[PDB]
Amino acid sequence: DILNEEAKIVQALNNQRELTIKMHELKREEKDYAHSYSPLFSDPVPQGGSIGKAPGSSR
Amino acid sequence: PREAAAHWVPFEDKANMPDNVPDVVEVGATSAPLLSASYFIGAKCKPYNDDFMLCREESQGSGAIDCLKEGRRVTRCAVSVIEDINKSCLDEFRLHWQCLEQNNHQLSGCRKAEALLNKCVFTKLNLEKKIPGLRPDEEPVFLKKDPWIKPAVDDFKSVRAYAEAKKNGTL
Repeated sequence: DILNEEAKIVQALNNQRELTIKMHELKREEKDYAHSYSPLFSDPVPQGGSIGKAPGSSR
Repeated sequence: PREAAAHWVPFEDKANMPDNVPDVVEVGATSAPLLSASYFIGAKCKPYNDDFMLCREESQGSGAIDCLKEGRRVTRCAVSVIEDINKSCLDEFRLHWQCLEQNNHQLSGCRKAEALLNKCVFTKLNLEKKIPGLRPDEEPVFLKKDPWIKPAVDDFKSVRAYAEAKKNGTL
């Protein structure tokens, strides 16, 4: 009975360890632009200042 | 795309169009004639100039080096229009910018000289000033009557020419 209880406790702690180590990898994971900056306006392409604009500026 | 300096110095280079581009008939028109005939060279050479800005658009980085064939294209047809109006309505067109050489090229100056020209080019060269973007039930402002901004001094020649346009019934 006591070994079954400790099986539950030690597996709970290993669930805790493999929770947190994964969450640390979830921290340092490369974030997409949609999460990092504004969700809409998915491009970072500025295309700003459009009054005296010249055809051919995009590349 | 930028104003000049503290002490800028002008400079030129006596060189030539090197190898491949043939010579063109380059526009030797000063500002007042081309400003007067701007609508007509925009009317006849519309899709040519539209192609010009399209090709300058799609050539990102190439840009200037790409569309030399087209810079050859779009200038020549405008030269054709101004030579045709040199043959066509040279008195009245010249008179329109004889008026428009005053008034700091403000187009508000020369309405009575303008409407004399509008019949003329539409008669012989059969072109027409049209303002795009103007949605209907809106008067084009060089067609309207009793303008608010009446000009300072109409020239003495085209007012008499306007009276004679009435007496001949050309208007």
